[PDB]
Amino acid sequence: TALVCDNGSGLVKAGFAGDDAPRAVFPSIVGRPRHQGVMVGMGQKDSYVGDEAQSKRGILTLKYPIEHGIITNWDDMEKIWHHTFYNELRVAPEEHPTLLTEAPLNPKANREKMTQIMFETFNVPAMYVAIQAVLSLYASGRTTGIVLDSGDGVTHNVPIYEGYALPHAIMRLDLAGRDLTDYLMKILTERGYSFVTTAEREIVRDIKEKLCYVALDFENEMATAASSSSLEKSYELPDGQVITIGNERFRCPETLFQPSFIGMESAGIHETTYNSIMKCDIDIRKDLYANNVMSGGTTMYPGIADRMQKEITALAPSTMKIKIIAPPERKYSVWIGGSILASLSTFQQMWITKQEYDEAGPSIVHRKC
Amino acid sequence: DVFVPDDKEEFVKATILSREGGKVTAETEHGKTVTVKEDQVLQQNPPKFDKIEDMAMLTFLHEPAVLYNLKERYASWMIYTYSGLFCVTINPYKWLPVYNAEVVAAYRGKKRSEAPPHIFSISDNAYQYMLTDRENQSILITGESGAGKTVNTKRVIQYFAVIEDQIIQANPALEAFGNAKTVRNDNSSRFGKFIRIHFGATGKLASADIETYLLEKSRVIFQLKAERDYHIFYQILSNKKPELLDMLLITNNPYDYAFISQGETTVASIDDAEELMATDNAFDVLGFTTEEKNSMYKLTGAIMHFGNMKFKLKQREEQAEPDGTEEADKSAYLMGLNSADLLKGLCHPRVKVGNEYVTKGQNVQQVVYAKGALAKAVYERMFNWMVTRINATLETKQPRQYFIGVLDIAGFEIFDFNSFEQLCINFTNEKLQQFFNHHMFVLEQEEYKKEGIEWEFIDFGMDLQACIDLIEKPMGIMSILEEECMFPKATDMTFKAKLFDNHLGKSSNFQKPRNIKGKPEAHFSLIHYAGTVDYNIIGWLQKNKDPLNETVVDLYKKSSLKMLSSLFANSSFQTVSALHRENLNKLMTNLRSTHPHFVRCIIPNETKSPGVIDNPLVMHQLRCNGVLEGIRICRKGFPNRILYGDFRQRYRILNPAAIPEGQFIDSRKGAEKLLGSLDIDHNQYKFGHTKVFFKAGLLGLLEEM
Ligand SMILES: Nc1ncnc2c1ncn2[C@@H]1O[C@H](COP(=O)(O)OP(=O)(O)O)[C@@H](O)[C@H]1O
Ligand SMILES: [Mg+2]
Repeated sequence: TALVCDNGSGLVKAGFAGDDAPRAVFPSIVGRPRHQGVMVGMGQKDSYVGDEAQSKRGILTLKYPIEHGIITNWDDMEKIWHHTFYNELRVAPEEHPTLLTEAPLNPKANREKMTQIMFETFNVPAMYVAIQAVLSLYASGRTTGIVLDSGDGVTHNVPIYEGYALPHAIMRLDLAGRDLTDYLMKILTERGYSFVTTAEREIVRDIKEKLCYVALDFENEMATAASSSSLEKSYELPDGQVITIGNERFRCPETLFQPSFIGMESAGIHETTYNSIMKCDIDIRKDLYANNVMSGGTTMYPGIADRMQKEITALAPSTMKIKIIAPPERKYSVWIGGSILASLSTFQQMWITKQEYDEAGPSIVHRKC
Repeated sequence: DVFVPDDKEEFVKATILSREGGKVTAETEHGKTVTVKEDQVLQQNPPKFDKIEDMAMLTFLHEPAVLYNLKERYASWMIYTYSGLFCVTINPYKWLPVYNAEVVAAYRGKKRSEAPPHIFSISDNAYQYMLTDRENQSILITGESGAGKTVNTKRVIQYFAVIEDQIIQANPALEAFGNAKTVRNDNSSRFGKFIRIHFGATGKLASADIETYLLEKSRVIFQLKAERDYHIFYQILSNKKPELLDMLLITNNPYDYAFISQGETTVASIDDAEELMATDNAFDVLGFTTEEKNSMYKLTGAIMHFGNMKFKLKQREEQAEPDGTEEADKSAYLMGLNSADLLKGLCHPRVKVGNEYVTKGQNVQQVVYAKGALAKAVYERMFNWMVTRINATLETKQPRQYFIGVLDIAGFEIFDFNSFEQLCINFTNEKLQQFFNHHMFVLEQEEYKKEGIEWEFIDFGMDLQACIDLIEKPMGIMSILEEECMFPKATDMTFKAKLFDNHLGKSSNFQKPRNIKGKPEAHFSLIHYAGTVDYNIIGWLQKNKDPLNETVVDLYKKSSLKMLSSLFANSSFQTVSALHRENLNKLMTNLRSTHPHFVRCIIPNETKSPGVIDNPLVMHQLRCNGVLEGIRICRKGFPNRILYGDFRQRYRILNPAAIPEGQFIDSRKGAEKLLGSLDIDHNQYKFGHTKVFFKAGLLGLLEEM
């Protein structure tokens, strides 16, 4: 029973090998107080982590140490590691092999130093970082297809056929989950509300969590909700106010399907995944279209499966069956697959024991994965 | 002839064929032939040092020495044994000529090392000190009735009176309000009762007055679920003598009430069902009018009877209204005072100003705390007033001024799931050891001064001060609870967070345990000499919060004679910690103004088989009692009390010869060539007044050959 702990920027999720459900999951916020201490004897904590920190955002500043699949400001991410191991999952790492997760190709130096930091101080027995998509694949029991996890920090595609991780068509994209929230900030300024600070900026992803459904034929649905007041929806902040969101409701997620709104000049996800399809052989396209699997988070938006099916079948020749696999086990499929992989006995020989690292130097992760 | 760290006891006699590499081959006394680790293998003291009545003359002074010597001496059915200043007894239970009339007037001199080990001797030497220095003396009884002691000073006091029976008569009654069954070693009187017997300048007994010290005031409420409350509560419980219950309006069911229901109330080993007759009879024949006699029952019942009180949270507001008028009214009648004004004084206490307007304010939580505080205080003060009455029926009018006092204190406590109570009791128990260490250091200081060469490390008390500061010294530990109850929103976890912030690493005695196998998880640990302690601080903030509400106190005057009498005689919100610290300082002051001596008790086993040792227990008590700590003091230091002539006599194996018993290199001819025989370190011994102390241990090997 080793361990499995996701790295992804949004929600550091911790659990045990084999178990079908992460034992503890919490947002990866790291907080610091932004005001002087006034009631002597508080015994203030000098930093806060996770849902404890999220509890009292009122006097807190929020640093996400994980942006775009790059681990920045390593001090706080180490703090998150430390809080995870001891408080959430509650075992010393000294007696548990550990496995982490990592986006396709983020930088070179990232793993090459992260293995060191988590392998020298925490003094873990053994570790092996596994690229996200191949892990997502096992999680669903399909050993052939294209993965689109789009974990909040980064979105990417891989072609995987008959269990081969065909590298060169890996098509990464930085259309992250958080940036939908950030754009929603700018679109919500227009209806007259304002969300300047950081705490409210955290709230808005929550308000995004429920009220963002992507709709087919964006033009017609847009003019539809413009003409009729049918879908005018309401919601309340933990303030007392109630906020009325109009067509922003379905103008949020469509930044995914076209980035012209956010500005980035890189085609929407459907065109990228079709691209990565068309950058393989003329025989692998027979099956690839059939096993398309969503994964990660940021795809729990209702409808996105169907809209995706429409766009692809329009793009691909209308002689293939594009039936896409979108189980509702999403947002965790990363972790399920990770646990299953840690459960494979043949997998035991793979990862790196302390001896190899000590006698070989840090590069062992890249050299042996 | 060596010692082996065997699994069960780790301090038993061994037999080495040899030892090699790290793994000793040896045939053990505990079992069969085995192999064992070297480092903890210890060495047997020579026959001339071996089997000495004092545990201060055994070269390898280590713990195995005092262990096996006790095991053998009690195996030979000896009971009296000397261990440094401490005296050790086991008091077997099948009759032996132990209280023989020959010794009773016998040991009239022989200060401490001139007669066979015997404590009547040292008590009589205290009598002699009284004759000479005319100054008070103090008996230091370790261990409680749970340690099988009760039958020792009951005889020792008569012994001292020989050179009267009213003293015991208090015991049967005062036990009922003071004996409390615990998790381990049940049926222990947890209250301290210093007992002094007064002598005038003459020496004929004039009187003996008794004052209790540091009663466990928090036992009344929030007892541990596993344990049980004071014996008196279940005495009153049993239907036997139901007429007193008829006076007391109790329903005769333990689990009805809040305070009792925490207890187990079903202890098949010992219940006061028979004892209620004896306690009532003593409580009568000790000179009690029937009015005070049944009034005592009235107050004891009412202390239970509050447990039925129930309060509700007021609408759109904060203070508490009273619920359950009928039980409040039964209580009110029971103490006579009106119910309406009592509940009102609960819901709106008075706090003075430069002129005392009827100020007001409370909250439900505060009320539930405060009423319990009031109950605890009234019970404790009731108990002390009964002590006053016991003085009253024993009053004297002779000129009594010089007393030799026996004090009984709770023993050192280390067992499972120890909350605040254990911390308090352990601190109290160890302060007396601080007193002992300083005292023996003073005497040995002047003695070695007469032989003055150089002292190792003054003030043996530092060894304990290192943890005394941690427990008490401002912003230590005990102070943190005082501060934490005051601070708003008392939460249990924040307490430990503050402790870890403030005294981890900063204090070299405050650390954390790990995976205590089956006993529930303690939070923080301390390294005492006697044993590393482990506590979980759940409920501490509740335990020590106790606001002594005034308005009810002033309301109490217009009722039965007892309660006004009790509470008429006698502020930063006193909480058990502060009261406790102050009272302990009072006690140590009273011992500061006296002189000590030490009497201990040893339990053989739970099976109660007299005459035979059982190692699992005795090792724990000996380690806990601190006799091993005194042996530690002697071992690391000079204190090995040796005649210089004794050393010159015993050392002839290195002065090539065989014949002992004098007639070789004597006192005046040594420390010249002797250590040069086998090249022993210099200046570990000299003759100043021909009395020499030692760094002993080097003197075991040299006489085996
Ligand atoms: N109700 C919801 N509907 C849609 N998306 C959501 C909802 N709740 C959270 N999310 C998104 O899921 C993201 C988490 O995905 P990510 O962190 O990339 O994967 P992982 O948590 O496995 O690392 C969050 O950033 C958030 O934007
Ligand atoms: Mg995440």
